[PDB]
Parts: sequence; structure tokens; C-alpha cells
Amino acid sequence: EIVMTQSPATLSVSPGERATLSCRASQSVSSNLAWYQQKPGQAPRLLIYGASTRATGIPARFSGSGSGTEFTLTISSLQSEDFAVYYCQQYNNWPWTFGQGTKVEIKRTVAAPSVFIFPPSDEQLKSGTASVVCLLNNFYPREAKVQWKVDNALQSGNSQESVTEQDSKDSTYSLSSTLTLSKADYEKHKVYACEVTHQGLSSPVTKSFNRG
Amino acid sequence: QVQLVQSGAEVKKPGSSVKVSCKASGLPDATYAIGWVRQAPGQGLEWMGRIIPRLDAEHYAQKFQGRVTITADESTSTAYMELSSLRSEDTAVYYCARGLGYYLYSSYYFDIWGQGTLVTVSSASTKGPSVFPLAPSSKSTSGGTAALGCLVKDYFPEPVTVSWNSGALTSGVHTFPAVLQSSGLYSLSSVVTVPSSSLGTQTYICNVNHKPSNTKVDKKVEPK
Amino acid sequence: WRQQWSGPGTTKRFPETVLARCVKYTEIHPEMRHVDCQSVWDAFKGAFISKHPCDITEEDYQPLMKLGTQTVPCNKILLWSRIKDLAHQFTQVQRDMFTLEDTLLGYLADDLTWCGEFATSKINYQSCPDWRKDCSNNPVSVFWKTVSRRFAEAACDVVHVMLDGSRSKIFDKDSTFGSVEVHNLQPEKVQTLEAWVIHGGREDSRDLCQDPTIKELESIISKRNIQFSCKNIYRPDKFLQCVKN
Ligand SMILES: [Cl-]
Ligand SMILES: [Cl-]
Ligand SMILES: [K+]
Ligand SMILES: [K+]
Repeated sequence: EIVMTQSPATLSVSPGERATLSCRASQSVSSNLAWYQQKPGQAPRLLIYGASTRATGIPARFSGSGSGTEFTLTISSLQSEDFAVYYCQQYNNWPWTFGQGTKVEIKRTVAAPSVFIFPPSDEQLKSGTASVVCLLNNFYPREAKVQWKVDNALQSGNSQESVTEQDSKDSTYSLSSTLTLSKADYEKHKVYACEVTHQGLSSPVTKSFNRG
Repeated sequence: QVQLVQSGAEVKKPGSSVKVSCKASGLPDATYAIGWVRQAPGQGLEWMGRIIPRLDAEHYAQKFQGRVTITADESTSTAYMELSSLRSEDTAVYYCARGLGYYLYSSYYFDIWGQGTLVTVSSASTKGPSVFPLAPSSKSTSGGTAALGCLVKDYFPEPVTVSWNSGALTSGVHTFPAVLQSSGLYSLSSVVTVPSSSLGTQTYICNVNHKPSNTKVDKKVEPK
Repeated sequence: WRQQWSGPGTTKRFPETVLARCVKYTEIHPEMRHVDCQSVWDAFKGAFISKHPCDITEEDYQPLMKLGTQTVPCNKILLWSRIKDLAHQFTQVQRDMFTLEDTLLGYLADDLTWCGEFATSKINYQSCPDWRKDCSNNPVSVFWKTVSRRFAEAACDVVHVMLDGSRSKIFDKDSTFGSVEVHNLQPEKVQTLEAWVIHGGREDSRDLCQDPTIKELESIISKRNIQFSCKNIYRPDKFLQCVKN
């Protein structure tokens, strides 16, 4: 089968600039080449088919071209909603093969995170576990530090982070750190806090609470 | 007009077989083509095969051929794909899509896709989630806007879908990718920012759904 | 007893099969995607339907010949006689070589039987005319004669033929190869005809190129002003694995 090789791996552009995605076929595939757009948690969306021909209800922004072993997708007036992974697909040779993908990332201005904290649920405490949730909401760039402190004592190895994909509108990220302890360990300590460092912040931000 | 609706996600044991449905609706003509694509991390998008329900014609990729058999019920407009001898590498999201081309039997490119079905191949038993409210308080207010959410914890396998107020609330929502806990179970958060003033009047219910365990849970997030 | 035939009837689900193959073939071969598979079936059906099974002509298949016109590389053609399976295995391994059945029309009708009644416009699934016992000019026979003529004419440079050493007389003039294919090899385009004689299971250690039927074939081809090579394939299994790598 034919090996579709796209480039670059990732691409970082600001809204208004022209993103240029490449696609190389190991062997000639004539003009039997389709382009797709996969947004997070969705099925692929057909942009182009037959190398250059757009599909129904696809903006004129998206522009396919090239033939043989070299194809291109051109997104003219790029928008924040154009955050997606873009794939190509040959259909000249059976079986059909897709490229590995080209993720387009959106560049925006720096934005400090809004920090929120949530104590453990009373339902959860009767179970036995106690989860404390920190929330960094809508920030950029992705690089964000979180530190759990219990009575001002820096915790280590009892929490898990998870960052969201890039927002379609804001172009921002969110994070969710979760300190998980037993009730036995939770009832021992009083003050729970999470310190948050980020570019946008002039100094670390701390949300905290007591049991009460 | 055309819409493909696939069956839900589920867990399967290594060596067992899976059968994913795909109910088409609003098809213009009797001669159509239903392609099948799966998406796995590492491998990526892999072509599997097609079917032409009227002709009862199937064409498979060499890689899957032997394990894959695509059938179809022409009356209900439902295509089926059965994959047997499941390995860990077959853990993927299986899509279907309407085949396009110059003719109506063509399936080269695809415009309308299904929702996708995450088949997980694991010997570990399925586990339903435990939903906990992230109640809004003094601590989760950022200048006139309150934040609240839910914590779905100790579940296996993926996925777990979360909606708010039965899909009526979407603005402000952030559903985080699940983390793999030390126990092998997954944990997920879903939060939303709402006006701080309207915490008394408005109601906020998160709708958790775990199809692998047939676990649907609704939890009202009351303020504190 | 009226329209009672000896050969087997039309293949079950013959219409569905032909279409399914036509769709599948166009997917594999991108140069033949212009072909409408419904039109092909129409031209196929119209050839033998509502016509007597023993009185078929080449003009019946003329419209199908137009729909299924194909330009394969003429220097990379492989003929065969009573070695369909191995010849296909060869072309399946080495993909640049083509047999008759690797073309559209050949692919469609390979291992299929078909005929229709005169009065009605319905396909005959009960029986069809045997070439030898019943009728020479039957839909299947007349089809294969027409396509093998066009295919043999199209060939050029060095054409190949894969023969069977074990099956009695190796070359057979009364076969489709001996009668049709050989006589339509135009010497303007065709330069040489190399013969590949396949042996059994290490039975014959002798040379089968001195077989008098090959010497006949040589004489036939020589009188057309065409070269005749001939080779022995002592190990078929290793030969297939050889061309692989
Ligand atoms: Cl758009
Ligand atoms: Cl078949
Ligand atoms: K005649
Ligand atoms: K023959």
C-alpha cells in the first residue's frame, strides 16, 4: 500500500496567516487525493476531493492543489475555529491509506489563568476517599505549574493533572489537578491549598480552604 | 440529510469478536456505499473495507481480511461490521461513512461519518463511574462568575460522556481528558463557569453516561 | 427436450456477481474508473438475452467490447493453456504482468456460465449449451473468443505463454490458445513468443521443449515470421518464490 507522509508534524500560526500543509505519496496517486479536518472528539470532515475540488458547504478559505506525489492544503484567512488535525487520503490504489496527520495550533496573546478550588464531596467522604480539585481556567500558553500544599507542606506524588485541548473560540487551555487522599489522611490536616505559577501571573496565585 | 448512527462503546476480551452497527437514514437512493475506518493512536486512520447493500458486495483491505466481515440489512438501512480475534492493537475508534464518487456505488472519499465507536480490547472487567459534585463556593468565584462541575471517578473502560442540563448548557463547559489512576481505573472532570448572581435561581445537573457499563447518572450540583 | 442443454445453467446470482466484480475492479484499477458498471451489465445482458443460445455472434458482444476497452502494457502480457491457476498466481505476485482475466472483461466473466432463452427475456438457470456436446456458438464460448481475439491482437514485443507439461499433449491446436490466441498474434507488433513448460511434482527430469507439440507450435509461430523461445520450469513453487524475491 502507498504511504502518505504529511509535513510538518505540528504547525503554529496566528489567525489571519496562511497555513500550508504538505502531503507526500510514496508512489503517484494521480489526482485521487482527499483532505480531511478532524476537530477534537469528532469524526473527520471532508474538505477537498480530487486534489483541488471543495466539498459542499466548505469555505473558499480551504484550497487544495497538486498532483502525483506532492499535494498541498492552503488555509487562507485562518481562524481560531481552524484548530484541528488535518489528514490526507489517497484513493488511487487499494487499499486506501491516510497520512499520519498535521495538527494546526493557534497562536494568541498571553492570558493568566483564573484559579478555582473545590473541597471533597460529603458523599465521597462517606466512601473513604477525599479528592481536592484545583482548576486553572482559560489561559495561554500551555505551560502552567501547580503545587499542592497541605498546612503549607508541599505535597508530592498523590495528584494527577489533565490539560484540555485548545479552545475553538478563545484559543486558551484549561487544567485540572486533583489531590486524592484517604479520609484518615484528610482528617489529619486542616489547611489545603494549591499554588499556581504562570507567565501571565506577576506572582503565584493561591486558592485555599480549611475543613469547616 | 443523511445521518449515520453507530452503536455504543463497549469492552471486549482478547480473542473475542465485536459487532458494530451503523443505522443510515435519509438516503436518496437504494444504491449506496458504507465504508469503514478505524482510528487508533500510533497506527492512525486505517481503511478496513466497504459494502454495497443492494449488490451485497464487500471489498476488504488485506491487513484485516479474514477477521473483518461487513454485512448489511437493506430494509432497516443498517450496516454491520464484525471483527474477530481481537488483540490489544484493535483498541480503537471504529467509524463508518457514506462512500462518495462519480457513481452511487463508489466509496473513495467520505463526507458524512458516524459518531464513532470506541472498542476496548481488555481482559479487565468493566466498572461503572462514581459521580461526585464539584459544588460552587466562596473559593470558586472569580469576580462575579462562579465555577462548578462534576467528578466521575473509578471507571473502566473509556469513554465517559458528560452533558449539562440535558444539553441545554454548553457555554463555559470544559470536559478534561481522563487520567489513568494507579488502580488502572480512569478519572474525569467536567466544569462550567456560570454567573455568581444566578446560583439561587438556576439549576445545574451534569449528565454522566458510561455505555460500557450501561451507567447513566444525573447529579445536581448545589452551591455551598 | 426443447432447449434442454448438457452444460451447467447460468451461475446463481450472475447479475449481482458481474456488477460486484465491476465495482471491485474499478476500485483496484484507477484507469478503468470511467466505466459505468450499470452500463457494462446492460451491454453484457443485451448480448445473449432474448437470443438463441446456439446462434451468438461477435457483434452481440461488440457493445460490451466498447464499454470495456482497456490499454494494458502490451509487452507485459502472459498467455496460458490449461494453467489458469498458476498463471494468475504469477501475475498476482509479479503485478506488472497481465493475463486475460486481469482485464475488466476477463475479470467479470472468469469461472462464470451464462445463457438466455430465445422467446423470453429471462436468464436460463437450468442449463446452458456445452461447447462440444451441444453448440459451439454459445454465449460463454463466443464471449471468450471475442475477448481473446482483441487481447491477442493487442500484444507486442515478447509475449509469454504458460503451458502444462503433464497434461498429455502439452500444446493443443484445438484449444482456445492454439486456435484463437496464436492466430491473432500480429507479427507487426509481436516479436517473440517464449513458452514456459511447467512440470508436475519432480516427475519428468527430461526436457519438454523437444516435445513434438512444441515443435509444431514452433513451426506455427515460425510461419508467422515470429521468434519462438522455450524454457523449462522444473520447480513451479520455487519459480513463484523466485519472482517474489
Ligand atoms: Cl468553517
Ligand atoms: Cl467472486
Ligand atoms: K453463428
Ligand atoms: K485453453
